[PDB]
Amino acid sequence: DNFLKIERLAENDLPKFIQLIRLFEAVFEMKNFSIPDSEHLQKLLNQNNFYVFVALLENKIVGGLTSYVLEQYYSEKPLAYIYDLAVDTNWQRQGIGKKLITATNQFYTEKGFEEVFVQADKVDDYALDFYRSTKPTAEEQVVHFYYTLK
Amino acid sequence: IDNFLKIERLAENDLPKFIQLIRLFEAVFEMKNFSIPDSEHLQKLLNQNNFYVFVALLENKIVGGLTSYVLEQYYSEKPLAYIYDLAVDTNWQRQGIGKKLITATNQFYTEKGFEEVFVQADKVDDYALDFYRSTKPTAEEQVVHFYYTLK
Ligand SMILES: CC(C)(COP(=O)(O)OP(=O)(O)OC[C@@H]1O[C@@H](n2cnc3c(N)ncnc32)[C@H](O)[C@H]1OP(=O)(O)O)[C@@H](O)C(=O)NCCC(=O)NCCS
Ligand SMILES: CC(C)(COP(=O)(O)OP(=O)(O)OC[C@H]1O[C@@H](n2cnc3c(N)ncnc32)[C@H](O)[C@@H]1OP(=O)(O)O)[C@@H](O)C(=O)NCCC(=O)NCCS
Ligand SMILES: [Cl-]
Ligand SMILES: [Mg+2]
Ligand SMILES: [Mg+2]
Ligand SMILES: [Mg+2]
Repeated sequence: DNFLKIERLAENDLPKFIQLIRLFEAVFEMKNFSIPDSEHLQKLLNQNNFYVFVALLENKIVGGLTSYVLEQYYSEKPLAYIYDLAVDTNWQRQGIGKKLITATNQFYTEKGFEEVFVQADKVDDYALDFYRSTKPTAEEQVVHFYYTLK
Repeated sequence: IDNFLKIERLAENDLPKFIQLIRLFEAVFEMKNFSIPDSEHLQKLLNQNNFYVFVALLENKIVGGLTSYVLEQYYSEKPLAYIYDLAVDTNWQRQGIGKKLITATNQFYTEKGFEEVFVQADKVDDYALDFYRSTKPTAEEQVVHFYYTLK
C-alpha cells in the first residue's frame, strides 16, 4: 500500500495525462481511437476548472480520474463533476479506485466545494457496485439525453 | 406569441437578465430560503468562457431560460455542452418556449463546432422526460447519479 501514490496532475504533467488517456482507451475498450494533438491536451490540462488525479506505482499510471469544476449561481461554493474513472484491469480490486475517490473529495473539500457528483450507466453493474461502496451521500435514477450535432 | 417571443444568449453586460433568470428558477423550482449569491460572484460566472445562458423573452420580460457548461474533451478536439437547468415560467409553459430554447442552444453549439449537447432529468419527473423526448434527442440512456455532500 505504501507503494501506491495518488497525484493531482499539474500543468506540466502532459506525459502523465496522456498515459491516463491511454489507460482509458484500453479499459473502456475504445476502438479506432485517434488521440487529440498534444497542443489540445496541454490547453485542457492548463485550464483552472479541470483536475486530473492519477494513481502511480513507481511512475507507472495504474488508474486515474478526470473532473470538471462547475461554478454555481445558486451558491458561491462550486460543484465538481467526476467525468471518467478507471483502473488498470491488472490492478483492479486493490482499493485504487476508492483511494482516487477519497483524494478527489478531499481536494474539493479543502477548496470549499459544495459537492462532488459522478455517474454510471444503469447497465454498468460493476461500476454501480463500486460507487455504492464509497459512502455516497445519495443516489438518484436519472435519464441522460444527448443531441449529436452536425 | 411566436412573433413576439425572442431567444437571447446572454453576454457579459447582461447581469440584470441573468438575475431575472435565477429568480425564475427560484420560482419554477419552488426553492425555499434561497439567498442569491452576491453580484460579484454572478458577474464572474457570467464572464467565464465555459458558461452560456439562453433566455426567452416576451418584450422585456424573461419567461424562461437555460444555463449550460462547456466541457472540453480529451477524446476529441470537439467540446461537449452540458445543459444544467431549463425552466419556463408556469404561466407560459406548454406554448413552445422550452422547445425554442433547446433549439437555439443546439444551433449555437453546432455553429461553435461542438460534438454533442446533453441534458438530464430525474427518472421520476415524467413531465420533464415527456418534454425532452419531444425535442427529438439523438438518444437517451438510463444513468445512476451519485453525489457526495462535502463538509
Ligand atoms: C418543459 C419546460 C422546461 C419548458 O418547456 P415548455 O415550454 O413547457 O414545453 P414546450 O411547450 O416547448 O413543448 C413541449 C411539450 O411538453 C410536453 N408536454 C405537453 N404537455 C405536457 C404536460 N402537461 N406535462 C408534461 N409535458 C407536457 C410535449 O410532449 C411537448 O410537445 P408535444 O405536443 O409535441 O408532445 C417546462 O414545462 C418547465 O419548466 N417545467 C418545470 C421545470 C422543469 O421540469 N425543467 C426541466 C428540468 S431542469
Ligand atoms: C471501479 C473501477 C473504476 C476502479 O475501482 P477498483 O480500484 O477496481 O475498486 P476498489 O478496489 O477500490 O473497490 C472498492 C469496492 O468496490 C466494490 N466492488 C464490488 N464489485 C466490484 C467490481 N466488480 N469491480 C470493482 N469494484 C467492486 C468492493 O466493495 C470494493 O471493496 P472490497 O474489495 O473490500 O469488497 C474499476 O473497476 C474500473 O476501472 N472498471 C472499468 C471502468 C469503469 O467502469 N469505470 C467507472 C465508469 S467511468
Ligand atoms: Cl501515447
Ligand atoms: Mg506532476
Ligand atoms: Mg466490500
Ligand atoms: Mg444582451
